[PDB]
Amino acid sequence: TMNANLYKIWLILDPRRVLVSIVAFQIVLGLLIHMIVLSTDLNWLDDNIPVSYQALG
Amino acid sequence: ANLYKIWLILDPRRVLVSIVAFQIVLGLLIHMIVLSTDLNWLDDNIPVSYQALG
Amino acid sequence: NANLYKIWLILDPRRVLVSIVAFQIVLGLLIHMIVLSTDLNWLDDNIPVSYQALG
Amino acid sequence: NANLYKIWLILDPRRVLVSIVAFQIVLGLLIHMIVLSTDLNWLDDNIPVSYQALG
Amino acid sequence: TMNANLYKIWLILDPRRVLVSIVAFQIVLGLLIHMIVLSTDLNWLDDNIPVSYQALG
Amino acid sequence: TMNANLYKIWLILDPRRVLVSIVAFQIVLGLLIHMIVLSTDLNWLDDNIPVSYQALG
Amino acid sequence: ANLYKIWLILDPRRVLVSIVAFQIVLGLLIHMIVLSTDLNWLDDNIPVSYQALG
Amino acid sequence: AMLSFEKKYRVRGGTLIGGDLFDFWVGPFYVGFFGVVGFCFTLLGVLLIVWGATIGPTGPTSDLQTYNLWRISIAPPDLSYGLRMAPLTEGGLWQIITICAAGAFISWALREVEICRKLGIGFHVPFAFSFAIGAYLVLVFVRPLLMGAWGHGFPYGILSHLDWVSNVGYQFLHFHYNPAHMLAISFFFTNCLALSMHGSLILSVTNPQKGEPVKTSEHENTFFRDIVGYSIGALAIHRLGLFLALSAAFWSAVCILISGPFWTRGWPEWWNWWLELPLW
Amino acid sequence: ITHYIDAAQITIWAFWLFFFGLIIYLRREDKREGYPLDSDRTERSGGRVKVVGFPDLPDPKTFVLPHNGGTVVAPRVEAPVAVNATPFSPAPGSPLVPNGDPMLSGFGPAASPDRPKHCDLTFEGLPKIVPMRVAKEFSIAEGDPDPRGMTVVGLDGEVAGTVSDVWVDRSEPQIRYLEVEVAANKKKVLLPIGFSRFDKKARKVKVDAIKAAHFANVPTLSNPDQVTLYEEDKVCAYYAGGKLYATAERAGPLL
Amino acid sequence: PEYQNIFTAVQVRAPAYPGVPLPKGNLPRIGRPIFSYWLGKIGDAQIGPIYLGLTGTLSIFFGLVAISIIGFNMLASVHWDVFQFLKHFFWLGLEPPPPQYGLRIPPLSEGGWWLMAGLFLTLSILLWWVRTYKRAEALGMSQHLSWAFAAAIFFYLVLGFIRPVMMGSWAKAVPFGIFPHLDWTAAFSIRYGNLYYNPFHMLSIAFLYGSALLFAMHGATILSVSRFGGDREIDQITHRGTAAERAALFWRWTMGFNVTMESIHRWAWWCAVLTVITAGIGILLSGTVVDNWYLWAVKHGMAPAYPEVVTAVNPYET
Amino acid sequence: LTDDEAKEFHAIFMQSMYAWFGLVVIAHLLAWLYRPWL
Amino acid sequence: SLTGLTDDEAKEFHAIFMQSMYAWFGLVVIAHLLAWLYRPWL
Amino acid sequence: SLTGLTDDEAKEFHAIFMQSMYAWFGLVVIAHLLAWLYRPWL
Amino acid sequence: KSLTGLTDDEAKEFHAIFMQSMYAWFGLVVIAHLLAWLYRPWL
Ligand code: BCL
Ligand code: BCL
Ligand code: BCL
Ligand SMILES: CC[C@H]1c2cc3[nH]c4c(c3C)C(=O)[C@H](C(=O)OC)c4c3nc(cc4[nH]c(cc(n2)[C@@H]1C)c(C(C)=O)c4C)[C@@H](C)[C@@H]3CCC(=O)OC/C=C(\C)CCC[C@H](C)CCC[C@H](C)CCCC(C)C
Ligand SMILES: CCCCCCCCCCCCCCCC(=O)OC[C@H](COP(=O)(O)OCCN)OC(=O)CCCCCCCCCCCCCCC
Ligand SMILES: COC(C)(C)C/C=C/C(C)=C/C=C/C(C)=C/C=C/C(C)=C/C=C\C=C(C)\C=C\C=C(C)\C=C\C=C(C)\C=C\CC(C)(C)OC
Ligand SMILES: CCCCCCCCCCCCO[C@@H]1O[C@H](CO)[C@@H](O[C@H]2O[C@H](CO)[C@@H](O)[C@H](O)[C@H]2O)[C@H](O)[C@H]1O
Repeated sequence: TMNANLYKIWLILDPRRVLVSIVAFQIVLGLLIHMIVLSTDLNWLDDNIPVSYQALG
Repeated sequence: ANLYKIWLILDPRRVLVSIVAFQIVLGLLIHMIVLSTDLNWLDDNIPVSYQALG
Repeated sequence: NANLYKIWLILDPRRVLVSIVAFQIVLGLLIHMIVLSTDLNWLDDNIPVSYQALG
Repeated sequence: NANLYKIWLILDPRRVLVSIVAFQIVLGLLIHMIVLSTDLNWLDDNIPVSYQALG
Repeated sequence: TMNANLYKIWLILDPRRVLVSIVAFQIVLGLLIHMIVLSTDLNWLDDNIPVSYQALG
Repeated sequence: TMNANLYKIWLILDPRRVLVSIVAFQIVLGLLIHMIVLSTDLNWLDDNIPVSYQALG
Repeated sequence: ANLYKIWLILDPRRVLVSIVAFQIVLGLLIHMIVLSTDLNWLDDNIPVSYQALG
Repeated sequence: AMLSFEKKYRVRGGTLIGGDLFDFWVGPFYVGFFGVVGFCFTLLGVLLIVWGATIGPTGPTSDLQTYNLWRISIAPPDLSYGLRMAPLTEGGLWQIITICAAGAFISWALREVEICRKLGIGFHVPFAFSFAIGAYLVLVFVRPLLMGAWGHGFPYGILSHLDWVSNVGYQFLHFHYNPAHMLAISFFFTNCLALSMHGSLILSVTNPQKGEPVKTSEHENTFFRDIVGYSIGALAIHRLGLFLALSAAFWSAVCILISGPFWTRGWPEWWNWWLELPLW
Repeated sequence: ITHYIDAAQITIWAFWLFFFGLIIYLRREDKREGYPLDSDRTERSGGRVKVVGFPDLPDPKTFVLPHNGGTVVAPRVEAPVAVNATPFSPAPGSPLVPNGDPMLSGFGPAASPDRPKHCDLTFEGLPKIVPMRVAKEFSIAEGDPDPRGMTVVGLDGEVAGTVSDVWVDRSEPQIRYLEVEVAANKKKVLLPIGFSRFDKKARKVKVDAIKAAHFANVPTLSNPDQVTLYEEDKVCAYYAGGKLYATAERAGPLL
Repeated sequence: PEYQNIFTAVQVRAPAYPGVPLPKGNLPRIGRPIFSYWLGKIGDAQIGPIYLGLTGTLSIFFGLVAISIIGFNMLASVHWDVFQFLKHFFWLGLEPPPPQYGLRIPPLSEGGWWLMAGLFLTLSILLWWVRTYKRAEALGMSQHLSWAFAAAIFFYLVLGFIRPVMMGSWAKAVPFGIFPHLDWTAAFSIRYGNLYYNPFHMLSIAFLYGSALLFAMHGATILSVSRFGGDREIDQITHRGTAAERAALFWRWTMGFNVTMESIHRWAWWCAVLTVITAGIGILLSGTVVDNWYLWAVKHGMAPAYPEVVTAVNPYET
Repeated sequence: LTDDEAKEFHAIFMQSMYAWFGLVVIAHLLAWLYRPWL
Repeated sequence: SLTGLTDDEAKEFHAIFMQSMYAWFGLVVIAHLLAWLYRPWL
Repeated sequence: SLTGLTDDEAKEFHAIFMQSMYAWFGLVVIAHLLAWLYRPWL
Repeated sequence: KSLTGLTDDEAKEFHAIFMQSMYAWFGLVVIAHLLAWLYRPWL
């Protein structure tokens, strides 16, 4: 149900600064989420799956 | 009823930019707070514990 | 009082609105945080169940 | 006094109103926090019940 | 034992600054004295009079 | 499934300036990812593979 | 095929100097990293321990 | 919005990196390449601090996790990790936040350089800010490297880092006798005296006694000659204040840099070279 | 008897109340220049909305100038002044680009306000900053070279002219400007000491701010024996424009 | 490259300034001013003249007595041996009276000299305060310097007089000596359960660090605009120039807000003054109200908790 | 703002505030039923 | 006169201010009555 | 006006604003429905 | 005379390219999460 005149937001919000803002925020957010998940039981680097490589050595 | 006239008083752009910034911060804050509690869904070993697989 | 509307000839309606919004949000965050620091805490009260116990 | 109204010829009503409001808000937060730091605390008194108990 | 020309003090000292200063001084003094009295045997908030409300729950 | 006027992005962002930003972001990201991987069981420097070179002496 | 045009949009000399500064820093970093691991070649007492020799 | 005299200074260019790509303001803030880069480092670091508070030292369910502002602490790794990256939950989080902090600080300083270039002013402020950054880097990079472990860094906690300072200091029995520390403190105290003198003097001549006109350069000089027989001068007091503040930071960095890397015994005993001179 | 409230806790809370009151005081003082703000919100509101933030502006203070120089008030209503530049982009927050020759635009680091058209004065009421020709009681400190007669070079090492005099501060003795007789047009122009490096053994003054040929357009003094505040700012700002404008490389970026 | 305006490359000279004329009742100034070339490299080359009326003469007399009593006692403590006085100088001191004497005037041989030096140094400082006050009055200037000086005097008085009197003993005051007053500083924190956990200690540190932050910022800001005459702050305050505009915009663009040329000096004034106000309050509360700052911080919920990796059996328990 | 403009703002301001207070009461009535605190 | 209000404007602001302040004090008294009934503190 | 917008311009922005806000709140309730079904917290 | 400098036609043109690009980005995000859920479901 998007408004037909939703495009007019770019008459209020500048394209270049919004684009920069989104890229910066998304880069931070992806780095944050990876580090949050890595510090939990969902950690996929330290789970010795499929094998522990410090164990085989 | 004449509530649309709020945009004759408060600047629509600054209200918009304020809402976006506020909601993102609030969203980050609430996820953190819940993650500090029993409700934490990342480190609860549900549906299983993946470190117990290794 | 009847002439109470004339307060918006004294205090700027635009500034007052923005002050109310900012105060209320800060007050709401403060009150939730205070309540969570007490016995009334509804997040870590293991109600209706303890979810960490399920693991 | 019958001419006490003339206090508004020397003190700015806009400044006095905002100052009173600012003072009252600070005082209210201050008093609540003082009472919370005494026997009168109504949040952590486990009355009517202790909610952390159920768990 | 009141002087008749004491009203002429307001020809010497600014009446507005005096009144402002009086209100500020009284508010600070009132806060101060409450805290001093609270910090003595006269403490009326944390004295379990008429009852201790923490001992109830 | 892209857009045929995606090239118009260079009418909004200065292309030589975007090049420098990408390169320095990618170097920094590469530095981070090697460090994170080194912090885990996947560490290839301290795994004694093929041999432990400290135990050779 | 048109890669030489990079020097039509980026200053050749400052690209060079960036490369030199970056490479030297990176070299010190990597030597530091290797030295802090099992691959350390200075204190591995190979071919021999010169201190225990005295 | 802009200051009422600001628009005539908002010029294009003067960037070090980025050019037109990031050459714009956001409200009052100038952005530029180092604004974008610094913003990412800053937002990441802060959010990792909040994440570290969320899970605490031993997990979010333990009694040690806390959002109490004084008690939150994100700590460096055990000394046993040496110069390697620890696991995130064993000090690695502290290490990533450290790299974010250094990048945020250095990007802040380079943004300041771009602003100086726009305004055509001297570079004293980013030069001076570099001394604070240098002291931070002595604390988390130079001194840990010389002793062999990133775990010699201080923890990121409002009160927990005061525990670090106390225990590092008393490793040397009586840290007050550190000679570079005595010199640095002398600079900190002298700087505070000089600042109160300078602030006072400017305010007392621009806000003179009632009925008086604004005072003069001759009054400023006369006033301290009258008290101490000397006036350093209105330009030179700013030279002096900058010299004292930067000297305080510089001798700070020196005093912690020698504590461990270049001296391991008690600090009073250092002064035995003096006591042992063959003069007395 | 035991109580949670204690005097240390009471006193620290009392400090916070004082401190936040102090900050609001200070932020008001901070708004005695430059406010209300120039915004695009005041433009579209037809001037109805004044942007001042929080706290609001203080009531004006008065500065009474000596020697019957008049009264300065702060804050004060200041007239808008046209900007000799065009926006690089129409988006808000974009920079502007100087019109014409940048050195001469009065824009960017070439810009400055219009200070008053009278001189700063000594306590006794004489023009404060004057050439040594006028203040004959001044001399060069023994041990230091006399700048008079030295050759002035621009950023590219080319000869801009010769130092014809030295302008000193009679209130606090120090050089504030060198007077340069410009080779190209034989005009005598001020050169701020802040933009001057001495090469003592060569008897050369080096000026990094501008090229030798840029000295021809240094703003000129109405009276050769004194300088007004207004002219001081116009002179210093002209050199500073060179820091960004005098060569192409100075625009940046490096990479 | 550019001139940094750190050192004056070319000094000029003029006949020495005798100073702004003072109103009737002030004594004539004394001293024939001289010029120092090397001081003239960093600042003003003129030394002198100086004002000296009754207030300052009395101040200096009290202060020399106090200083001489200290030095005399230091030398006596190495049995008049001047060579050992130089060897041990940083260690020597004039010691507060023993606790057995309380607040009574103690014997000359065991604390009377400390009490006299503290009395006479204190009067010397109080008279110096009056001097700073009078010197501003005679020039028609406001009293900002004497107010800030009073804040420092407050802290000094708390250290050596107010707190010792409140605590009933001159033995609780500060010794006069280099390393001895450092011993006292460390011992005070030990005795009162770790001064890091005193909240007014924390504030005083914030303001001491803040003072160096602000003078680095302001000192550097003014030198970066000295090319526009920004060091002449009086006329930048009455007649805003491009120095003051560029200074404010540098900071607004950096950190989002800015002050004025006048009001930065108010920020600086309060930051420096609050350093010693909070310091006085912090010491004033130690021993009188709070006996152990760490336990005060535990009680109010501030002290961090750590995983237990070392611990010790209490032999007083066993 | 004119006199009639103050009347118009005040009428809309009061209805908006009481509605806000209405939500507060409903939120607090729900909270009392779930977890009475006095 | 010193503020800018007329002698009538000061009479009008005083009337509304006093009725407003007495109303606020009424809310305070009601709240303290309710507090005394729930938790007498003297 | 104080924002400069005409009366019809405020009606236009309000229709898009209110529509967009309601959509966002609809997403919020749906998320809180899924979260209540997956992990009720009261 | 818009605030950004874009005409109405330019806003429409930018909006259509912005929406397609954001949808494509969200599409990759959904694919990433479907794969993550198949490998390591977390609820
Ligand atoms: C058990 C606890 C629950 C959980 C319960 C909740 C609840 C309840 C809510 C969220 C909401 C969010 N959650 Mg969650 N959440 C969980 C786990 C995750 C994790 C994770 C790694 O585990 C991630 C990264 C997220 C991410 C998110 C965001 C997508 C969203 C907050 C957006 C915001 O702040 O808008 C701020 C930005 C704006 C307001 C800009 C304006 C809107 C623009 C146009 C849209 C932005 C993106 C939009 C939200 C798209 C997401 C819709 C999806 C269908 C969710 N959740 C789990 C499994 N989560 C919120 C949400 O989805 O709101 C609809 C929300 O109400
Ligand atoms: C045992 C301890 C008691 C308690 C006994 C008291 C007593 C006694 C009083 C309060 C008062 C207040 N308490 Mg309490 N209070 C308790 C618990 C709470 C808790 C909580 C989470 O536990 C909350 C958030 C509150 C909140 C409040 C506010 C509603 C009010 C202070 C407002 C103010 O300062 O005005 C400052 C703002 C202004 C002056 C602006 C102008 C006023 C405007 C026009 C009115 C705004 C709406 C107003 C706040 C509506 C509330 C009035 C009702 C009669 C409650 N209390 C408990 C259970 N509380 C006070 C009060 O109600 O004042 C009448 C008061 O006298
Ligand atoms: C068990 C946990 C899972 C895992 C589950 C997920 C899930 C789920 C997701 C990712 C996503 C990502 N994962 Mg992962 N991830 C895992 C392990 C890895 C590892 C690793 C070392 O283990 C690496 C390095 C990554 C890396 C990545 C990235 C490719 C991506 C985040 C991109 C981003 O934030 O852009 C930031 C965003 C932007 C910059 C905006 C979009 C960019 C567009 C395309 C155009 C911008 C161009 C612009 C002009 C220039 C940009 C350059 C600038 C100069 C900086 N993952 C494992 C195995 N991962 C996400 C993804 O794929 O997104 C689709 C995602 O949804
Ligand atoms: C060298 C002399 C002194 C000095 C000078 C100095 N500092 C300066 C400057 C100068 C000239 C600036 O120009 C710059 C500035 O812009 O000031 C307004 C700055 C500054 N000095 C500041 C702080 C500061 N300076 C201090 C000290 C000093 N600065 C000296 C004593 C201290 C002390 C003594 O502790 C602090 C706290 C800031 C106000 C500002 C730098 C602002 C900045 O870099 O912003 C970018 C970063 C953020 C917005 C936050 C980053 C968050 C991180 C990514 C995560 C946090 C990690 C951190 C390591 C955790 C620490 C936790 C615990 C220790 C509590
Ligand atoms: C622990 C308890 C708290 C401790 C705090 C101690 C503070 C005092 C110690 C320092 C002494 C300073 C003396 C000099 C003062 C001075 O000089 O002020 C005067 C000068 C003005 O002079 P001028 O230059 O304009 O003109 C000179 C021509 N005569 O500056 C100031 O107006 C600064 C403004 C004062 C600060 C305002 C603080 C208000 C707090 C309000 C809190 C409200 C909360 C309400 C809660 C219910
Ligand atoms: C031999 O020496 C000669 C003669 C050549 C001169 C040399 C002198 C030298 C070398 C002196 C060296 C001095 C040094 C190194 C001093 C170092 C001093 C330090 C570091 C002091 C630090 C702090 C001291 C403090 C804060 C002391 C405060 C004491 C106070 C405030 C006491 C006040 C006492 C009062 C008001 C007493 C009143 C007496 C009453 C009224 C109570 O009597 C009943
Ligand atoms: C100018 C005069 C100023 C007067 C200043 C007075 C300010 C007082 C503010 C008190 C701060 C609020 O203090 C409130 O009270 C109780 C104390 O019973 C705190 O309660 C907590 O205190 C401590 C510290 O963790 C615990 O040991 C205690 O068991 C716990 O209940 C609440 O976490 C807090 O919400």
